Amino acid sequence: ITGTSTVGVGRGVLGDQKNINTTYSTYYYLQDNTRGNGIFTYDAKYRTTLPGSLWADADNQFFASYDAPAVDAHYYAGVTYDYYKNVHNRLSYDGNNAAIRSSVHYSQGYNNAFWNGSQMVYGDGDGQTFIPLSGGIDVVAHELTHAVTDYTAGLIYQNESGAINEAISDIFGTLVEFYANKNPDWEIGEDVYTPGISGDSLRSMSDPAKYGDPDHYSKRYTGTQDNGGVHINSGIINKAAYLISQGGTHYGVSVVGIGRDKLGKIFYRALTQYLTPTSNFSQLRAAAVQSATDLYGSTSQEVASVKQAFDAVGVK
Ligand SMILES: [Ca+2]
Ligand SMILES: [Ca+2]
Ligand SMILES: [Ca+2]
Ligand SMILES: [Ca+2]
Ligand SMILES: [Zn+2]
Repeated sequence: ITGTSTVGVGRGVLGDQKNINTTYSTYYYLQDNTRGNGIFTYDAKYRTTLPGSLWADADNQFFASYDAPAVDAHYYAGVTYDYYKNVHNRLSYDGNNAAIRSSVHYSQGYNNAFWNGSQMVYGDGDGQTFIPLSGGIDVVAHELTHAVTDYTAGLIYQNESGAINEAISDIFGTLVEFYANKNPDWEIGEDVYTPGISGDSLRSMSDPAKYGDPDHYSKRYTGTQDNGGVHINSGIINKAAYLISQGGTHYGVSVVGIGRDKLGKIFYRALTQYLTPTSNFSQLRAAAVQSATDLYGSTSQEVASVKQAFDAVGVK
């Protein structure tokens, strides 16, 4: 909407206070004009018709319980935009500052979040498996990264290409979580998953097997559930990414870590310059090796560590 840029204040899902960029025109809207062609947050009002209505508020204060998922979807979309722009010189998900749209309060008891081809969508959870999912910065960045993937490599959402797609979203979700630097970890969704259980998460990148996901290609899922295991086999690539960054010895294979920033550079370049819609795990390894070669040189530690990490997870 046309209006003037304003700054509201509110509380997110976890009770933390934050400022949010809004727009004033009769109401204060969750419309951040400071980033690209805007970040827009919508109320789906417990229904499944999207996007719903652009979030309107009478006083620019967002402290009601109903406001909390909107505050966090809006704010964390901004952090994710800043990560891609400042770290990778990428302007929004399409590279051309496309408007970023999110809807919260999607459906009833909805234990998921997704990119629908055009926008992000967040359930509130059922209060048992999840609380409102936009409370996780890694979740928000995971969702926006699906849009980045779709505009770039275009990885088809099934089997190995789909597990790469998933891992890319978990990798960049985690790197955004580290960028914001509030309780960062290599776990996925811990801030919104299972409020009655402390210390767990939806997935682990450092130890995928803790939540039943494979950490080696010889343990990959080969069935048809979950689009051929896209949220399961992502553990193999997540583990490789974790090893590239942090190092370790895994199934007897030692990996020298090179740190998160170089991980992000290597995987961003692989995603945007080398991967294709049908890339498989072996082709991701080749893309990562080539990306590290471009960035750091064929004889570099970075290239050697990429190879060690993929060896450690059984991907040749
Ligand atoms: Ca208000
Ligand atoms: Ca965390
Ligand atoms: Ca996390
Ligand atoms: Ca929990
Ligand atoms: Zn996903």
